[PDB]
Amino acid sequence: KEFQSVEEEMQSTVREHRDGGHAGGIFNRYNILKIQKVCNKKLWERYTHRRKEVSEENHNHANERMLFHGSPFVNAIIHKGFDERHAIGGMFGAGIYFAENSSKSNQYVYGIGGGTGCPVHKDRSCYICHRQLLFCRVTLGKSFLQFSAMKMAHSPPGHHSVTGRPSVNGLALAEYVIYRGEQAYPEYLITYQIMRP
Ligand SMILES: NC(=O)c1cccc2ncc(-c3ccc(Cl)cc3)nc12
Ligand SMILES: [Zn+2]
Repeated sequence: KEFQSVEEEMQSTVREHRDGGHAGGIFNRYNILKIQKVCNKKLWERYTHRRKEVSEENHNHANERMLFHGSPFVNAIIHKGFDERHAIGGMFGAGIYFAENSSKSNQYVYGIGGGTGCPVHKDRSCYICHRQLLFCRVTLGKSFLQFSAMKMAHSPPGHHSVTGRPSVNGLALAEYVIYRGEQAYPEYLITYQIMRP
């Protein structure tokens, strides 16, 4: 039920991508293989301690959202947490990026722009190799709304995150950026394949 809800979010938020599948592959849906709840007490507490601090700075409201994250480093993330020291060249600078559309995070699973794809077949559209996405609790707090590229090193003054909003000459889909790794928790590890349309 918790997992059916995660599967529903994963499938229903897929969009057709402007790059025609170059980065993440060609698909309309996934084959969801496994959904695992990550239980890392030390990381959870690091997350909730910061969430409380952010809520206190944002009119008693954490502005928490469940968002996707794609990375070749899912294993390190679930053990050590998100780490801004790994994050300036990105559209919103040196942040940790999240999507509300699973297929946008799927474009980052094998690297920026999909890298060279899966390690076995070197295919960004591999229907064989199993992929992993994270479905994360993300504390946005007071989120700075931005439409165009703004290369920042940290959250804007008085803010806790950046929300990249869609615009005609800019973003096709939203994205959410934090500048402190403790503002996200890798709640669910989703193992899946993209499916041939
Ligand atoms: N990861 C996501 O799910 C993700 C979702 C949404 C937008 C992103 N934009 C940039 C990057 C990004 C990935 C790696 C590096 Cl090194 C820098 C930025 N990731 C993104
Ligand atoms: Zn493959």
